[PDB]
Amino acid sequence: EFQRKLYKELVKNYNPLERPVANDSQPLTVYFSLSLLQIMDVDEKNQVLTTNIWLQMSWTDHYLQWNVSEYPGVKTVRFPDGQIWKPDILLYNSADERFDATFHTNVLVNSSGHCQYLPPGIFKSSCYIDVRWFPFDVQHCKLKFGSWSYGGWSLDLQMQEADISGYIPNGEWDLVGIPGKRSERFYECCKEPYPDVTFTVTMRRRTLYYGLNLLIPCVLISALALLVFLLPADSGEKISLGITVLLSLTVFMLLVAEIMPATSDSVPLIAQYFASTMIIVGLSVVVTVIVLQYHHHDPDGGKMPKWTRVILLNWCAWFLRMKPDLAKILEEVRYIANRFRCQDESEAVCSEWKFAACVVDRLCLMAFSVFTIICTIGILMSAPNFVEAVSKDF
Amino acid sequence: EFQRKLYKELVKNYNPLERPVANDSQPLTVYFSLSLLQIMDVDEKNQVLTTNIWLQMSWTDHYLQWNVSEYPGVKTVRFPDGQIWKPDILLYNSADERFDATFHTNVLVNSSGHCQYLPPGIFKSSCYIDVRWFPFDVQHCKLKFGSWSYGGWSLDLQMQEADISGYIPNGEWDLVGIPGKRSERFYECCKEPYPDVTFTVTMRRRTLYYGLNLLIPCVLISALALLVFLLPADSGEKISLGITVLLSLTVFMLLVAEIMPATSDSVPLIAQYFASTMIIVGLSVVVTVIVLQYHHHDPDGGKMPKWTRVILLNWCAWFLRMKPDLAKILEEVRYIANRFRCQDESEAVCSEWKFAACVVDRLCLMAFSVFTIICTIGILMSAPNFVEAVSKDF
Amino acid sequence: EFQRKLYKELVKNYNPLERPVANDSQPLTVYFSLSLLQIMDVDEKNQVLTTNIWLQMSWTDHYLQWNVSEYPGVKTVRFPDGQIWKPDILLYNSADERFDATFHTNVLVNSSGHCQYLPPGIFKSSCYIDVRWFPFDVQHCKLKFGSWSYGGWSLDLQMQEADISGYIPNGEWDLVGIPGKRSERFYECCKEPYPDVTFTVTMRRRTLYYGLNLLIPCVLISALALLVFLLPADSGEKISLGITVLLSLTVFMLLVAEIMPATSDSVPLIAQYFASTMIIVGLSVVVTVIVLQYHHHDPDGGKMPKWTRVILLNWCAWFLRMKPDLAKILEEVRYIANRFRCQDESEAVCSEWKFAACVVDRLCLMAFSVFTIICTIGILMSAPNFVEAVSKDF
Amino acid sequence: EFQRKLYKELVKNYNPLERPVANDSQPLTVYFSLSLLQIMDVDEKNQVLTTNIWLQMSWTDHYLQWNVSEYPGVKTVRFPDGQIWKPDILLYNSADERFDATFHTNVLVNSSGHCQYLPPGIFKSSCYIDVRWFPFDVQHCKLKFGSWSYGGWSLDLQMQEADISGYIPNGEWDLVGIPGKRSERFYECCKEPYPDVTFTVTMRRRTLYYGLNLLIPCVLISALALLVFLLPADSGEKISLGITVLLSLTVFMLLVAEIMPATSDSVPLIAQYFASTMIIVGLSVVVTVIVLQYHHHDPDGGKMPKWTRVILLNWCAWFLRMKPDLAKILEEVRYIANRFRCQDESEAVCSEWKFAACVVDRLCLMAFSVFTIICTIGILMSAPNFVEAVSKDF
Amino acid sequence: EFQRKLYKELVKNYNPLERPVANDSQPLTVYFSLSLLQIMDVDEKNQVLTTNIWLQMSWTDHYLQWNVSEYPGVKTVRFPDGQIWKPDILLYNSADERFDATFHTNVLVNSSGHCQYLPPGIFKSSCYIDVRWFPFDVQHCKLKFGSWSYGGWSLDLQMQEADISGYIPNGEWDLVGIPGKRSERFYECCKEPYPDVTFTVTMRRRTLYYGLNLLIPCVLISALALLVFLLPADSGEKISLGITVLLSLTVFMLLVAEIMPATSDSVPLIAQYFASTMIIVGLSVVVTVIVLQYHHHDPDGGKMPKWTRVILLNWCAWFLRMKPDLAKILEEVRYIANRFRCQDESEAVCSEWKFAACVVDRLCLMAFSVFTIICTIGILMSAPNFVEAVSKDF
Ligand SMILES: NS(=O)(=O)c1ccc2c(c1)[C@H]1C=CC[C@H]1[C@@H](c1ccc(Br)cc1)N2
Ligand SMILES: [Ca+2]
Ligand SMILES: [Ca+2]
Repeated sequence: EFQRKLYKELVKNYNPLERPVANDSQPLTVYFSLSLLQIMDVDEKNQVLTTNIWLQMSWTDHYLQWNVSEYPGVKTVRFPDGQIWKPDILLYNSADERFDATFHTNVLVNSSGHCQYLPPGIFKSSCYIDVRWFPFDVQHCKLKFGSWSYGGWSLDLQMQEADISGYIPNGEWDLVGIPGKRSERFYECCKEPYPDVTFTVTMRRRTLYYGLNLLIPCVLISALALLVFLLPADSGEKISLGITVLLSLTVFMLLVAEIMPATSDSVPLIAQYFASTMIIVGLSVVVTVIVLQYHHHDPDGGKMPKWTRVILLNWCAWFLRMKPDLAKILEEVRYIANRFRCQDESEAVCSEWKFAACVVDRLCLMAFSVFTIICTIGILMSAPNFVEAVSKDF
Repeated sequence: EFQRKLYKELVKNYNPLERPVANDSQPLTVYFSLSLLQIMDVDEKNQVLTTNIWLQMSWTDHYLQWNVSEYPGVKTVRFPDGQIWKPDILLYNSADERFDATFHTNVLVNSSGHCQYLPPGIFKSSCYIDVRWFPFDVQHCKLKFGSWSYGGWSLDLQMQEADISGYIPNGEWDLVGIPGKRSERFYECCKEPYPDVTFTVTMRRRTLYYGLNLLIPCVLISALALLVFLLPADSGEKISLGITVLLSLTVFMLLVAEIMPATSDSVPLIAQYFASTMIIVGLSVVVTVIVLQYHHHDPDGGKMPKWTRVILLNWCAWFLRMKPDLAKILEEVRYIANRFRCQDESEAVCSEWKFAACVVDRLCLMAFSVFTIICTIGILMSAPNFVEAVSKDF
Repeated sequence: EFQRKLYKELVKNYNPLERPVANDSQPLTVYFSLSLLQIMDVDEKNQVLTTNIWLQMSWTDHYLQWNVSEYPGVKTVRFPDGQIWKPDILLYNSADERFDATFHTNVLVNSSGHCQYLPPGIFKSSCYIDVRWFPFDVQHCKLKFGSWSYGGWSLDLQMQEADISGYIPNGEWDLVGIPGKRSERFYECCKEPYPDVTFTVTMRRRTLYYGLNLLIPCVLISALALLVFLLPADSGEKISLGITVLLSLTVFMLLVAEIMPATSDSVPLIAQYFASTMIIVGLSVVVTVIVLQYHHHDPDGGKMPKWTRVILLNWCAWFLRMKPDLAKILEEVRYIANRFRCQDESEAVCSEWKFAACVVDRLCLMAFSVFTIICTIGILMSAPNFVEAVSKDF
Repeated sequence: EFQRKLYKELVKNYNPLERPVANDSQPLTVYFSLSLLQIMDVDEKNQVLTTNIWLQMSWTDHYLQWNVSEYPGVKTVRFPDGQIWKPDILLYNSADERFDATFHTNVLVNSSGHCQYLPPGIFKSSCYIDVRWFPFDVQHCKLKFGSWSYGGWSLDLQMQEADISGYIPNGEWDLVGIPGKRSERFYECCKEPYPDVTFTVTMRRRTLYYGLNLLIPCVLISALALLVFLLPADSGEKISLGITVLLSLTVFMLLVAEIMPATSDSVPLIAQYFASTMIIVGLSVVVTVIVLQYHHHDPDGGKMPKWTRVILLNWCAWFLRMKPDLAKILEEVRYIANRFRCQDESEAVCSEWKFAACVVDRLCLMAFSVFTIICTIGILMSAPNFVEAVSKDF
Repeated sequence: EFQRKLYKELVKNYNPLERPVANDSQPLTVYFSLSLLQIMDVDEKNQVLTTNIWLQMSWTDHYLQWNVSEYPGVKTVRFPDGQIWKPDILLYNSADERFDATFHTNVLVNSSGHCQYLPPGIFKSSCYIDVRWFPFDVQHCKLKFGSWSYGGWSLDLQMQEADISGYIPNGEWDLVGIPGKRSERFYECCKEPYPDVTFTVTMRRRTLYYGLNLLIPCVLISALALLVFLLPADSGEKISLGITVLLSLTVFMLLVAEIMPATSDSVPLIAQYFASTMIIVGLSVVVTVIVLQYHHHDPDGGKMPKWTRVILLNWCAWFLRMKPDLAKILEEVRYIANRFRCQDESEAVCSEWKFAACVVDRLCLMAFSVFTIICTIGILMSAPNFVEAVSKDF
């Protein structure tokens, strides 16, 4: 009875094109906020943030007022899209192919004319994703909202603190906060200023998954490259191991290229770490070729230089704690014995070249072990958020 | 005749904006339920559940009533979207880019004013997918439904048990149940409580496919890594086999990373199993380098330590059940025979180092076989649903 | 003139909400059929069938009738969506994100009131895809159509044989038939039965492409694994070949996993075939390790057991048709000659162990060749449609 | 003034449901054509053609006529969708999920009632893509247009030559032509014929990119397989090279499978070329195993058959232009010299087996070089468009 | 009060179909411009540019004028889509499946009748992407805008300089400029000219990411191929290293094929660079086979040709700075000594062939190092933008 009479009365002469102010010279105050339900996806490669959000817009409609004593039991009415005036607030940095992603719900109006409007949506927003410290990164994504066609002389947009009480945590991103800021900017289109409300989502990447799939495996595979310096040269498998480990490390290189955006702003931390590991494994292969040159050195070729025999066989080795008929028969027997003596001298020269290969192999093991530790620790601990990451995620 | 007259009469003054209650102070009772037709997809990486569902909403429209004696043969009428008042029930945790995925069908009304509305849809809902026990996991996905703009003072939302009579089984997921719960929550937006109806789909993953593509292949490939400890050192192929098996096991590592969500909540069971298998294969390569160091040990270098010759060549070996002219001619002939004697001593020292490599190789085979069995069985049987999985799926 | 007058007359008091029957107590007869133009896609992994179809719905509108003598030259009229009553027939097992995929075209009405309505669409339907016999599989996909809101008391849905006269063959699927069945089911929603018309598309997979990309390559690569048993042990490349062939066969394993649905209903035929080939190649590697143990057997170690020397060197080999100063000088010369004699005995023992490796290698070649043929032929010919496939596709 | 009066007058009693003919018995003539702007994509795997096209439809509206002298300055008017009668022309073989992809623009009408309507769109059409001669293929894709609900008794559809003056060339496809054909077909739905206009896009694939990424790399990698026949057997790397080259050639095999449709109509040219190259590389590995059997042949085993020593060591080799105390001391010295003589005989038998391996290796190099050239040239030049391709693209 | 009266007055007799000119014979002037907010994506493979743009259209509506003194405080009004006449300006080279991607916002009108309309959108436009100099490329993408149905006699389209003041830089593309050009073209459809406004986005690719993921890794891996010429032949690992490096370089080849469009207009710079590196690595493998032929040369076979012993062992080597009872006993002892002498001659011939392999190996190292440097530097510096790229990006 009374609900049916109130709806009929309220729409008499109501024009949804009219900004509902009693005084046309005064701007209308609109309070804007949001509730963050969930961070659905962070697309680093496309530089897009997907969120599940409830916008909250409240204002006063001067015309949608009634005396509740004359309509007993009718405290609120509801209006769908296009039947009541609404603010045209949009996300400026929308990345959605439709631009506007809001699902239009009802406007709730109470007897004094206060209007609530809480449309939900899955919002896709353009966000600069800084991968300088990936995977120990903190991202600051901005959601910029404003009335598209109403400047500050017509619509006084005010801000209210974002709601996070219903937020559902993402397994990958720790929410730090969503502070808001209300600004008033001039655009070359228009002489009137246009206020906006910008919410910045400060989120922190949880690093367990990337430690498991990116960091740890690289550490262990680099460790196996160091085994080349232990494999005896006579196994004939030194090169196989080294080059095979290097060719497997490109799998992680190509993995990183697929996830990171193709930007030139900085070299990502993970890229530095992987590039430095692969360069150390590449240099180990170079060193292995030199070690094989000494082990297979032709005895009848050159002679161990003086500097080789002192630097390696003396200094480095110490430091490493390594350390008539009867006359014819005589002529033939003496030839056979001298041939053996000559072979003994040649094999003693070969043994000296093989010792040099072992020493260089032993010196390189230690040197390359030190380079790996320093590079690994130095690169990883340069990240401002590394200590916090290991504390919370491991 | 009568159908045409009833439709004309029913819409006289009908306002689709009006909640159809006789008494405006009383809330309207709405019964909500669903029929689950099919679980279409579970996206673990995006944390989304796709379902084919028929929502069921029933209420009473006070105005859509008629005397069937005055309209003989007209027991029901039908109204499309926007011509009859409807409840604005939505899925709160929708992940669909349009948010609302319901296909709007007719409302069926009978002569006493009871309204049925059974809109179908393909629903995408945000679901926390716990991969702690993957692939022996049980997921609990929630579908939360509620009126968006009508609080409990206007719309009394009641629940009815979900229908599963037309459910078509998914080859990958066994449906355990879909219990519902009716709650009444307060939101900071509004002083009025808002009831919701939450259906939790309890589903169990069928594990045959993952046993075939993930578990079994890992077991067999780990088994082939143990063959290194049987390959004679003189084949010159020990390292090739080991490192090749390790480099193939990253294929499964990268396979798992592609399917699992990048979350830091827990280390998945499958990750533990694969990480522990690869670490055992990596340690086997380390042990192989030590075995090759003993087999290729230079006889003129150090001497088998005392502890090496007792621990290995005695204890472990037992346990493993392994076990003037004529004078010149004399001088030259004696040199040739002593050179042979010296070679015999050196090769007997080399044979002793080769036996040590064999023993260490034999001890490591047994030890690594035991580590594989224990790790494999221990990790797999820690899953609460492992026994049930093998009973039903294998 | 007359076309303009007929349209004006026909819509006078026409209500598109009214089921167009003269007698409101009688159900309306609707004839339903379809024309299958093309099978666009079969998504085995998502279990979805995409088709290009023209629905055909015909009924009688009691009100859309006229005397053609009073409107000379006007034999038919046309009405778009929402201006004429239409049946609300939907595909029940739609997999489309919009659910309803029909493109709404005109309804054609002739002077006696017979209405034709032939809306086209690209339909996505949920279909159980049985991969038990893949790639020699026959699929039966169901298209279930019915009025959503009109039960059998209001709408008498009848079936007509599907049209295939304009069907364009798919290169991958041979159409067997599209029989239809008209049923009448009860639903817990409603006390009234709801008739449906189900068209089952029986399609047969053409197997040339999969024979070329899956079967043939597996056969040939398995054949190359058998070459290990021919490679002399002294080449030092037996393990490289075997393990390399095994590591390449996982490419096909991972290929199959990507195309097949992750279901636990059955082990696909192709999975059996590939799993059995890889297991045979894996066992060949195991056998190769045993062959290398005999070839590299230390002569001073154990002695060929009695059972080894009879089973292999005798039986299997036959079957395989394999088959004072002068005294000191004497003491030194005799030592040199006895050392040679001892070496000859040791190398004759080594030659006997190498012959055993060759025999075991020759016995294993034949045995593994037989296992490959039996497994390959036995698995492939277990498929009920294998004979037909080779007849028609190869 | 006059524009405002003309629009008001023109819509008085205008019914957009009415086919705008003065005489209702006569069909309306509609001229149909298109402008091809760009070939956007050819999806061979999904068998879909995407084009950017401007449809052109012109007819006469009997009612939209005016005297320009009474409306000075008003030569044309414009009407949007749904306000003026339009032809319902659709693409029959649309592959778009929405079916109709036309963006509805204005209809332009001039004072004599001639109507122009030029709606643009991105059209996706089902096209049989014949991959028999890929990548030297010429495709003929059909765009079939017709009125959906107006047969030839109501709508006389006529054709006009397609416009290509604004066509932008695709880097991958050379446009040969777009001839049109106007037909009149009967459908089982309807006793009336329905005319259609079919435009066939004849396009030719430009082959530089595929020559660079598919053909050339296969040629060079096959060439490297022939190097096995030059590698000395004593390098111990013959098998590594051959099997490694074969395992890399599956990369191109799997590349081709990903781009080609999974059809059984024919074996694509590129598949023949790659399959024949891999089979030649596979046979080279088989031949390498036989060459290693001769090189490692045990001297104490069988004896070079008579046919082996003539066919290879004589004929093929020529063609290839290859080519008391003192008595005891005597007994021991004579044993040492006879042992050397026996070793010399055995190594001379081994040298003869090694020469056979070299000859077979040299004969196989030439034979396999000839098979590669013949197969490569023979397969590639069987394509009717190969000569034109190399002329225009290389 | 006054806002409500103005809206009611303004729509009295307003026809949105009417071009709002006072004089129907005169064309309406429309000013068109845009603001470029962000370059979202450049799809080289699909040849599509995605941008976030605000179109700016301004004109004068003769009818939407009022005296502000009679409506105090009402300086502007707003109208949504379909209520006010608007220009139908579209992007001609749209690649969006919907064609028109504009999100329709309000039109702002002030008291003198000046209309502003600034609709935003995510625009996808077809763009020829020239990959001749990739990754040192500069792209010129065109955005062509024009009224679809209003020719130059009705709509006088004028241009204004594009706004870039709010442009947000892309990490991958440096914006050079967005100049505009206003043209007037004739189309075969129509005798009237149709003006357009074309904005050309000149953008430059930032090359740090591609230098890191494409160029640098290729340089280093090619460098490791040169190590083969240092590995002693007796290591038995020369072929493994070379062929393994070649088989890894196809990873980058296949990477490039995936990103580049499949066009035949030119061979991309990156393709030249990678193809030339792989050909040099392939030739190194060929040279390695020749080096192994000399190292393993049978001493009893042919004799080092005269030209081989001078060109290599003399010239190249210098340049490279390489450098009764007693009678029987005599007969047997002399046989043993002559056999040793003969072996010494054979091994001295073998040492001469091994020296030739070393020299050829040393000459090839230098030659191949020079080819790598020349090819690398020559190809990279042929790009007109290479110098600028290294200056700004590295
Ligand atoms: N995708 S691409 O950048 O155009 C590209 C990159 C590298 C590359 C090609 C294409 C092919 C085109 C010509 C050589 C051929 C290939 C190759 C294969 C084997 C050997 Br041995 C040598 C060279 N090298
Ligand atoms: Ca799943
Ligand atoms: Ca193509």
